[PDB]
Amino acid sequence: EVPSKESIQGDATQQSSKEENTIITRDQQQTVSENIPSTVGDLVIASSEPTQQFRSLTNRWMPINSIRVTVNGKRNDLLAQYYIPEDFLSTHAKCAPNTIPFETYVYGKYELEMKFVANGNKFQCGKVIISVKFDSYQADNINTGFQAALSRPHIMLDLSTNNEGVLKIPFRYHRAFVRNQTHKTATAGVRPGKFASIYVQVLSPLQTGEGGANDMFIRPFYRYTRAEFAGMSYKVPLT
Amino acid sequence: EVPSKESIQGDATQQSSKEENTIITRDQQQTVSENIPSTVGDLVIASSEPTQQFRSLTNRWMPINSIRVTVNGKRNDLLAQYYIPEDFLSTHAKCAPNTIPFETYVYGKYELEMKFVANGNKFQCGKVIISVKFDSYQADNINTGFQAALSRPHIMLDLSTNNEGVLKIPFRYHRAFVRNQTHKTATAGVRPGKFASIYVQVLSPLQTGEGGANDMFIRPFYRYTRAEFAGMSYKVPLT
Amino acid sequence: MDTGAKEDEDETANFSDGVTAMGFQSLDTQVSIKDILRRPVLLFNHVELDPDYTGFFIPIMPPSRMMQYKSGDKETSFQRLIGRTPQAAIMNLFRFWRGSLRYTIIIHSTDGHPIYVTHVPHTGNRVYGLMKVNNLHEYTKVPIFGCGLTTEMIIPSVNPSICVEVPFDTENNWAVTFDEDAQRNYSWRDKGDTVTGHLVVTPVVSVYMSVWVEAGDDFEVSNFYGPPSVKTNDWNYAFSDEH
Amino acid sequence: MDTGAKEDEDETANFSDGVTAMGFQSLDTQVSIKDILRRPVLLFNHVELDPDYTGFFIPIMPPSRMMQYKSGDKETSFQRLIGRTPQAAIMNLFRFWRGSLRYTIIIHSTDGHPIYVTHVPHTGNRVYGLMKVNNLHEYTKVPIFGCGLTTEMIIPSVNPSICVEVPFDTENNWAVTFDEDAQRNYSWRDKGDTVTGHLVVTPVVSVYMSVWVEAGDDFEVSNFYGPPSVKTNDWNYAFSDEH
Amino acid sequence: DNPHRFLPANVSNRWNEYSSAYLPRV
Amino acid sequence: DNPHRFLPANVSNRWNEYSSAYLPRV
Ligand SMILES: [Ca+2]
Ligand SMILES: [Ca+2]
Ligand SMILES: [Ca+2]
Ligand SMILES: [Ca+2]
Repeated sequence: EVPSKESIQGDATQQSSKEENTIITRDQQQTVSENIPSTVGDLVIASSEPTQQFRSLTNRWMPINSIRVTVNGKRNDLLAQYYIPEDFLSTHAKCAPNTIPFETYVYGKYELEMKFVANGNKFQCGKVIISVKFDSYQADNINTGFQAALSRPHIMLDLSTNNEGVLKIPFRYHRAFVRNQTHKTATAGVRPGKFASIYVQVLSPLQTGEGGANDMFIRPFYRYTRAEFAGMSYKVPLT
Repeated sequence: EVPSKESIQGDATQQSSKEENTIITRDQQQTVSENIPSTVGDLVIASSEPTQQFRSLTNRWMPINSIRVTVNGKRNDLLAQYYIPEDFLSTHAKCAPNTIPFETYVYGKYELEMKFVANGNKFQCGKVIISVKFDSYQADNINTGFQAALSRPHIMLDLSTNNEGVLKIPFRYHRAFVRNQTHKTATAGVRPGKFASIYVQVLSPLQTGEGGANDMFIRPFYRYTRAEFAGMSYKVPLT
Repeated sequence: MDTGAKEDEDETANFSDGVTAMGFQSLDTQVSIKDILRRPVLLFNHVELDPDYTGFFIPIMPPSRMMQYKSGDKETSFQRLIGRTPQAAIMNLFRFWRGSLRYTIIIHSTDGHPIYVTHVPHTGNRVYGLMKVNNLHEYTKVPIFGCGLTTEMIIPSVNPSICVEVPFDTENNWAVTFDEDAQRNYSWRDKGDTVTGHLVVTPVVSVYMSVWVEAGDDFEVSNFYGPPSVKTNDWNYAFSDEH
Repeated sequence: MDTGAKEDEDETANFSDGVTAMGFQSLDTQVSIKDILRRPVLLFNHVELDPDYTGFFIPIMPPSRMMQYKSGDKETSFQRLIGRTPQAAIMNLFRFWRGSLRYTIIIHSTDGHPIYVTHVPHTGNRVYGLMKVNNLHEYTKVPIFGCGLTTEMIIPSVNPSICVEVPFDTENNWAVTFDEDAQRNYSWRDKGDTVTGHLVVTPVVSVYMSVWVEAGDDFEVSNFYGPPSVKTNDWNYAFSDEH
Repeated sequence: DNPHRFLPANVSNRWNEYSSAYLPRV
Repeated sequence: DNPHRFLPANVSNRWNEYSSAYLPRV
C-alpha cells in the first residue's frame, strides 16, 4: 500500500500470491471483486455418490493466452472472451495439469478466480474492463456492452498504473452440474462445458506518446478455488 | 503527506478544502502562511450600530483571473496584482455572490484567504512568490520586489511539484473601516475600496525541456474568512 | 451485481446526501422488484378460442424481450406493448427465475359452458396459441383436461374471470428468462429451458379470451445481467412546457 | 380564515346565545366539510365509450366552478348541475387540496367483456372525454391498460359498477382547485397543476358509462379563499305559502 | 427461409452460437 | 377564435394574467 525510497533493487515493496506450486507477484495495488456464493444443497441430491476435489491439480495458477491491446481498439471492443470451462480445456493452456480431472469425470461444479496482469508504460494510458456473465449459453450477444460489464461482477484495469485485478467467479447455473465433455456417444440435445462467459473489453482506448509503443499486453491466469467432480467415466481426450 | 501505491485511479491520496458550497482538492502538499490578528476594539466605536456578516455568501471560494507563466518571465516580474477589495468587486469575478453585500454597505473590515493552484509538468521548473502588502495606497511602487515579498506574509509555489499555497490576510488598515464604493455623491478626498495589495511575482524563471510547453497556468481563489459590513445604504452597481 | 464503488477511490469532500423523499407524498413505495413483478401484465387481448383445437397454449414464462414487438416483423397474437412494461424491463436484467406465476384469464362470455384451464408441467417444447396436439381433427372425445393433468374450470355465468397459480414443475434449478434470439434453432433440450410448462385453455364453443400474467408469492429472480442496449424516441411525441 | 371578531370591539350587553338545535331532530350532523366532500357527485351521466379511441379520459380533480355550466356556452359531456352541488360550492372556497379521490364508475351493460380503468399519474395535461392518444387509428394492439400503468377491471356480468381510489401522484405539495378562466392559454406547466393525473376507461365494444366522484378518506383541503360573487333566481320558480 | 434459424458458419461454433473466437460480434 | 385564450394587452402582464397595475379589473 505504501512505497519506499529507492535502494539497490528499486522500490522493493511487491506483494504476491502463492497457490499450490505457482506464485504471481504484483508491483502495484490490486483490485478484487466481491467473494460471492454459489448454489448449495443440490450437490448431495444430483449425485447419489460422493463428489471429488483435486486441489493440488486444479487450484494452481495457469496462464492462458496473451492479450494485445493497441491504440486502434475502440470502447466496447472485445479483446478476448472465454466460454468456461470449455475454453480452458480445449483451446487455452491445453496441457495444463488443471485439466486432468475433466478427462474422467462427466459432471462438475466450478468456482474460479482469474487474475489479470497488465504492462503499459508510464507515458501510455487507457482503461480495460473484465466481467463475467453467468450461464450465458445463447445469451452472449445481449447485455454484452461495457455498461452490462460495469453492472455484473467485474474488475477494471488502468493501462498505465498496472494495477492487478482478480475476478472471483462462483458457480451459478440453471442446473445442478455442468457437463464437462462432448462425446460421440453423448447427447447433442444439451450443449456441454459452458456455465459462464468472461469478457475482456476496452473501456477507454489505449493512447501513447510521440514515438511511443502502439500496444501493450495483458495476461490472464485462472485457477479453480473449488472444482467438484461427479460421475466417473473412462478417460477421454478433451474436446 | 504520504503517497500510496498505484491503483485503478492512480495514487488516490488527495486532500481537499470545503468552504460553503465550494470545494477545492489538491494533489500534493500545501504551504500556508501564519494565521495573524487584525485590529480589534475599534469596531464598536467606529460604528454606533451593529455590523453584519453574511458568511454563506462571502466565505465561499471564488476563482479569479487565470495567470499565465511563460519561459520569458524574469525574476521580480509582476505576473498579477490585486488591490482589494476593489479588484474583486469591479474587475475580477464580477458576478460572484461574494460581492452582494458590498452593493448595500458603505464600510467594512475584511479578513481573507487566497488559495493558489498551479499546474506545471514534471519536466518544467520554476518558482513563483505571492505576498500581501497592507494598506498600500500610494506605496505600491516601493518595497515591491521579491525581497520585500519574502519578508512580508507570503507563500511560495514550485512550478513542477504543484504544491498549493494559502495566503491568510488579516485586516490591517490605518482607519477603522475601509470604504466599499466610490460614488458620484461620495467624497473624492478619500480613495476607497483598497486596504491592501496582493502581488504574484516570478522568483525564478519557468524553464521547460526540449519541445516542452513554454508556459503553464496558475489560478487564484479568494474567500473572506471574516467580512464585517457597516453603514447600510441603498444598493448600487459595483464601481 | 457489482456496484462499482470499488473503483471510486476519491476521498475528497462532497456536497450533502440530503434527505430522502421516499414516503413524503405517500407510503405506497414502488421500488421493490418483487412488488413490481407481482402486478399483472397483459399478454393476449381478446384472442380467439376454437373448439376444433386441443386448446390455446400459453407458455409459462414471465414477460420479457422474448415477447417484444418490433416494427416490421410478422404479426403475432401477443399484445404489442409487453416489451415496454416495467416488469418486462426488470426481467430483461435477470436471466434466472424460480417459483410460480399467476395467470388471470377472462372469457368474454356469460354462458353456462365450462371453459377448462389445464396445466402441463415442463415437457421440453415452447408453444403459444391454438394447436391441434399430434395433428388430429377432433378433440372433444380426447380432451386434454380429461387426461389426468391438473385442471381447473371457469364458468362465465358465475365469473368470467379466474386467477390460477402454476407451479415450478421443472427438472432445473432455475428457469432461463430469455435468449438473444428466440427463433434460433439450437440444441433442443436447452431450447425448452426458457419455460416451465404450459397452460392450455379449452372452450365448448368458439369464444374470446384475454390473458394477464404476474409473479406468484413464492417467486425469485437472479443472475443479474446488467442493462442491455436500448432506444427511445419519446421526445418526438409530445410538446414541452414551452410550446 | 379570519373571522373578523378582531374588528368587533363593542362590549355592551346582548341577548342570549340560546341553545343549539344540532342533534335535536337526529344525530346525523352534516356540517363537517370532509363529510360533505365524501358523498358522491355525478360528473358524467350515460356517456359513450368507443373502442376506436384509447379510452374516455377523466381528469383527477374535485367538483368546482371548473365544471360549472353557463347558459349559452358550448355543450360538454359534463352533467349541468355540478356547479350547484354542495361539494362544488365548498371547493369554490378552497384553492388547495391534497389526497386521494374516489370514482364510482358504472358501465350500462351486463356483458362478460372486461372494461379497464387505468390510472395515469400527473403528466402535465388536463383532458376529458374520448381521445386517440398520439392520434393513431387502432388501439387494441397497444392498449393503455397493457402498458404498465396501474389498472383495474370491471366485468359487468359480475358487477357493472366499481369504486376506485386514485392516489395523489404529483410533484406538488397541493393540487390547485381552480382558475379564474379554465380556457386561458398561460404558462403550460402551471396550466396542468389543477389535476393530479387521469383515469382512462377503455371498453371492448361500444357501451355507455356513468361517473361519480368524491373525496377519499386520506384527503385535505386548504387555502381558504372566501366567498365568490354569486347569483340566484330560485324565488321565481315556486309559489310561496300564501298563494 | 427464416434467417434467425442458423448463424452463418464463419461467426459460430458447432452449437449454433457465436464462437468465443469471433470478437467482432460487438 | 376563442376569446378566453388571451387577455387583452392593456390589462395584462407578460404572463397572460391581469397586471397588478390594472386596478379597474374589479
Ligand atoms: Ca464529505
Ligand atoms: Ca454534510
Ligand atoms: Ca351579555
Ligand atoms: Ca344570557
